[PDB]
Amino acid sequence: KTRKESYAIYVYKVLKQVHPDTGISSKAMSIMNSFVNDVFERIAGEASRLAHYNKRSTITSREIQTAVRLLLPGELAKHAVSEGTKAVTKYTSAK
Amino acid sequence: KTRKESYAIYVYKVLKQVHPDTGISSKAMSIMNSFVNDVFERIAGEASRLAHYNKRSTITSREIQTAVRLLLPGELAKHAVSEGTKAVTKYTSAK
Amino acid sequence: AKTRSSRAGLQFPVGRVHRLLRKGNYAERVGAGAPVYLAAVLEYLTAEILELAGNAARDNKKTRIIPRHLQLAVRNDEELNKLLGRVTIAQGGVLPNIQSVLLPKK
Amino acid sequence: AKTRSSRAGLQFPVGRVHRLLRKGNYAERVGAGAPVYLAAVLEYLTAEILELAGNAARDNKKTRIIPRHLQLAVRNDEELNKLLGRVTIAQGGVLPNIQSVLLPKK
Amino acid sequence: PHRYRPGTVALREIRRYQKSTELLIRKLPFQRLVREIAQDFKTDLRFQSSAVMALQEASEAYLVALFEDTNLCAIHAKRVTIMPKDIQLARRIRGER
Amino acid sequence: PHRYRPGTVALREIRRYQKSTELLIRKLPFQRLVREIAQDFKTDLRFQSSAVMALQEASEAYLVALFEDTNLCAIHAKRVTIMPKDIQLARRIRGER
Amino acid sequence: VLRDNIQGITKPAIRRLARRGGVKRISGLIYEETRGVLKVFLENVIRDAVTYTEHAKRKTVTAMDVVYALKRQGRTLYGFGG
Amino acid sequence: KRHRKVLRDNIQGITKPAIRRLARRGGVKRISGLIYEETRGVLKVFLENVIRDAVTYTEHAKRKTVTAMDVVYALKRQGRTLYGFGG
DNA sequence: ATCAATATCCACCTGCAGATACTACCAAAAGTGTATTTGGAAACTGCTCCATCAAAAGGCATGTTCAGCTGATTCAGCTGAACATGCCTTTTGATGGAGCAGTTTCCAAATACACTTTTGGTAGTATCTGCAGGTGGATATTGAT
DNA sequence: ATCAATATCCACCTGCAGATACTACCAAAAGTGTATTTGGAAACTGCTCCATCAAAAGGCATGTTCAGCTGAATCAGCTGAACATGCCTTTTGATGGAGCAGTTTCCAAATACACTTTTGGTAGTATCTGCAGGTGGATATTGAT
Ligand SMILES: [Mn+2]
Ligand SMILES: [Mn+2]
Ligand SMILES: [Pt+2]
Ligand SMILES: [Pt+2]
Ligand SMILES: [Pt+2]
Ligand SMILES: [Pt+2]
Ligand SMILES: [Pt+2]
Ligand SMILES: [Pt+2]
Ligand SMILES: [Pt+2]
Ligand SMILES: [Pt+2]
Ligand SMILES: [Pt+2]
Ligand SMILES: [Pt+2]
Ligand SMILES: [Pt+2]
Ligand SMILES: [Pt+2]
Ligand SMILES: [Pt+2]
Ligand SMILES: [Pt+2]
Ligand SMILES: [Pt+2]
Ligand SMILES: [Pt+2]
Ligand SMILES: [Pt+2]
Ligand SMILES: [Pt+2]
Ligand SMILES: [Pt+2]
Ligand SMILES: [Pt+2]
Ligand SMILES: [Pt+2]
Ligand SMILES: [Pt+2]
Ligand SMILES: [Pt+2]
Ligand SMILES: [Pt+2]
Ligand SMILES: [Pt+2]
Ligand SMILES: [Pt+2]
Ligand SMILES: [Pt+2]
Ligand SMILES: [Pt+2]
Ligand SMILES: [Pt+2]
Ligand SMILES: [Pt+2]
Ligand SMILES: [Pt+2]
Ligand SMILES: [Pt+2]
Ligand SMILES: [Pt+2]
Ligand SMILES: [Pt+2]
Ligand SMILES: [Pt+2]
Ligand SMILES: [Pt+2]
Ligand SMILES: [Pt+2]
Ligand SMILES: [Pt+2]
Ligand SMILES: [Pt+2]
Ligand SMILES: [Pt+2]
Ligand SMILES: [Pt+2]
Ligand SMILES: [Pt+2]
Ligand SMILES: [Pt+2]
Ligand SMILES: [Pt+2]
Repeated sequence: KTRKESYAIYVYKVLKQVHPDTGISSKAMSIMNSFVNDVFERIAGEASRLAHYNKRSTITSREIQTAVRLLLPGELAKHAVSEGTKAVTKYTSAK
Repeated sequence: KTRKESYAIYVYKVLKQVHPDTGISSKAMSIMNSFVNDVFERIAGEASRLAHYNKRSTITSREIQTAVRLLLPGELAKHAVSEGTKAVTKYTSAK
Repeated sequence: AKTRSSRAGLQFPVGRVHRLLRKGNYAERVGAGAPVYLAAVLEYLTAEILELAGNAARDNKKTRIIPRHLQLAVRNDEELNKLLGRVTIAQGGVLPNIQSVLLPKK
Repeated sequence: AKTRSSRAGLQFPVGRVHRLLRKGNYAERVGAGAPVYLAAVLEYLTAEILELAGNAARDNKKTRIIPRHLQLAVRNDEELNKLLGRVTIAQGGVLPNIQSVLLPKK
Repeated sequence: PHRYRPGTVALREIRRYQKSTELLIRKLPFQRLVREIAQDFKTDLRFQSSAVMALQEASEAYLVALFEDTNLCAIHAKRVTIMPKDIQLARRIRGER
Repeated sequence: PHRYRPGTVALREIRRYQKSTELLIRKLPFQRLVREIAQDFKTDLRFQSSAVMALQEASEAYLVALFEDTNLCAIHAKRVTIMPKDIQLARRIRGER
Repeated sequence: VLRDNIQGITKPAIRRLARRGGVKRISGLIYEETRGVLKVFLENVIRDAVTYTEHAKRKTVTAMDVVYALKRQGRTLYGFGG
Repeated sequence: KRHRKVLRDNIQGITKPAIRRLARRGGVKRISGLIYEETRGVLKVFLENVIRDAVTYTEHAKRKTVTAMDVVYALKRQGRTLYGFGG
């Protein structure tokens, strides 16, 4: 009964944006969900450390940004930064 | 002229306990201070995780004990669990 | 009301990501943009893997992505491979690879 | 006013350890026994290393523990070695060890 | 009467098992072994089915990867046959020994 | 005119360097290498001398540990001479690849 | 016809694992060496999972227990939760 | 500011004798001629990785000075934890 | 070479395990609005310690020599691959029950919060001491013969 | 074996770098005491899903044969170790000045409720279909001669 949250619905959405005719088995979806949990933990973990190192009380997008730079390899880092910077602008410049 | 805490004096007390005629160089003491912090971070961290995994918002001596068992090898774990239990029992009776 | 995912222009849930940061004990406080940024990053990498995993499915004459296709996508991409260098994808198998010295003498 | 250290019968600062658990953002709440138990493990471990490091210092006709003595102590003890398997002690060097086949004659 | 030369079938098996992803250890024997090893840590334990499965996946991933390193070690010594000393060297270098 | 046979000074030096703990790379050449590399990431940086020393202790422990692994790979090959193929094997098995 | 559980990990099973690992020729002593290696692997992982079970006051080892155990041995597994 | 020397080919500052000494500490008896360039190569990779992360920590702190702590954090991140520098 | 045995590749077929759409529901996110607390940028400046430098102190670069190591060649005999099948262990799927997990409850122990006491850090100034590195000078270790 | 070059091992030995010592301060810990909230333990139970087992399936233990791999032996050729020699580069100790970091002032941003609307997960239910394997038939590959 108790609620079990998963990233599955949103993974499915993104799949549909990216291969609309392609589907996904349960097991693969389970993997994708692990992957999403794993990466969240890695990035939050590192952001958390950065804040502590610098005696700050807040995890801001700046920490998330540096965390992405420390954790992701070059080209993957570059795109992630831009995707992320892009979404924060879009979010700001909308009522 | 900000204050920088270390475990030095505590490390020295204990050193006098086990080798009363032996000194410690300040580089050795620096390493010792790093060791203490490091182990502290590794145990608290396991403790943190362990609580989350069990939906608990409190780190207790019982979380610490499992962290100690997760982190320390074999015989060091055994002795650490005694020393810790001992100090908590003693502490419980002493107010 | 308008949701923060839609404001940020994203499928991934900014609300959830925000909550998880708070209840994750990462810092006393959490800025407003951070869950936005982080949700973006997560969405992106998911798109990246699904992209390549899709292809791998097509390459193999198939429409439904399975664990094998995620494995092939990951280990044939130099960067995704490094990010997941210490990860095991259950039911993924390995890349076909035989050391040449083991090939029959022609 | 007896320090919590003395109440538990400990050299290591229980007050300090309790404080650092709060600021470290490890959980919402810290139990009263936790810094007590932790300060004791911390003190047991440092006693173990100082014991063995002092022996190395003495084996060497020296009165002061230097980083090489910590290194001989850790590396010569199976369990400390493993606990610090991925740690580098500055100025510790290595254990004398020469592979058999490298020795002269037969 | 027909006969394939030593190693012809071996190559044929490499190709076969590198194509697939099924577990290559029979489930039941693996499960007994898991339970015996666990008995030494706590008595009267039960196991989620997926828990045993997770362990098998991880163990086979592990051993498959160790055999790659092992094979490189054999080849470094100019052999084509893996020997325990190859396994040994792979583990020592991995920091497992 | 006196001569130690090849191998003898080498073993003497092993005993010698295994016994001591001083850094084995000259300081200033090392500090320059650090500044070159760092500058290529970001211009106008300064270094605390302890930052450079920390990099040196780390780098020398890394290279000493790699040489031990490398030595084991050569011996596995029934040689006593370390070669690039040995270092490449050590690094491959270590996951540095 | 009694037999050790470790011996249940059979030669042909080990042979298949090696094959997926791209191994062409296998010395006879490898099978025993492999069983030893697996045994150490499982002990280390199960010990930790069981520690996770005990902490939770359960009598069943959950997949999550194993996944947590794997994560902290630095052998992260995807597909079983978390 | 007025002029500052150009840094190039400092890798060669890691001399043949220095590398030989390191191999000795590592227990190595015989060294083939090509080891020296391989080792310089390997070392430059090691340093690039550590310096990149350390510099990242530096910039995030908004400093112009790479601290011992920045290096100690960079090392911790790569699983090469270092004791003896405040870390 | 040709030839025949057996593995592999492919096109097409189809039942069903497992993917999907569709409805009703609710508890619990997720958000919107109003009342409050603060974390950390900014604007300034003491002051530690970094880049820079001149003289002094010792390690590196080079070329010659040949000892002995690597890598090539060959070979014998040891050891693991290939082989075929019915015994016997594993797989499958059906069935009671153990314990995980959902729910309610209630207080031992958590945090918060305000004065009260203590102590661990540094900073200024002083005397002490373990051993790094110099010395000569008796005890090995090595390699020629 | 015995002889001689030259590294190695002590033992003592004076300078000093860094270790240890006190006397003062003090901000910030750490402690103390009462007022307030609550997390999670304790206990009862419902229903997954787990261990057991019968019947069905289908992989492995088995011994023989011998192909071809491993490791032993031999050795030419050459690379790398030792060392002499000539001298460049690094180490060491001294100094104005960049930037870190110490303190204080202030508001944009976050936490905290509270109240209002929602969506994501579940669960019953039925509805759908991609593809694992089956088949059968051509075609490639391997090994025999
Ligand atoms: Mn597309
Ligand atoms: Mn440059
Ligand atoms: Pt944390
Ligand atoms: Pt299963
Ligand atoms: Pt062998
Ligand atoms: Pt330095
Ligand atoms: Pt070579
Ligand atoms: Pt889970
Ligand atoms: Pt620090
Ligand atoms: Pt032919
Ligand atoms: Pt159909
Ligand atoms: Pt809210
Ligand atoms: Pt403030
Ligand atoms: Pt000299
Ligand atoms: Pt000189
Ligand atoms: Pt010769
Ligand atoms: Pt050879
Ligand atoms: Pt033969
Ligand atoms: Pt045999
Ligand atoms: Pt049969
Ligand atoms: Pt039942
Ligand atoms: Pt029951
Ligand atoms: Pt029950
Ligand atoms: Pt329960
Ligand atoms: Pt004091
Ligand atoms: Pt005091
Ligand atoms: Pt002082
Ligand atoms: Pt001395
Ligand atoms: Pt002398
Ligand atoms: Pt002398
Ligand atoms: Pt307090
Ligand atoms: Pt409650
Ligand atoms: Pt509760
Ligand atoms: Pt049958
Ligand atoms: Pt033969
Ligand atoms: Pt020759
Ligand atoms: Pt040469
Ligand atoms: Pt200035
Ligand atoms: Pt300035
Ligand atoms: Pt600043
Ligand atoms: Pt909502
Ligand atoms: Pt919905
Ligand atoms: Pt809805
Ligand atoms: Pt098929
Ligand atoms: Pt067929
Ligand atoms: Pt057919």
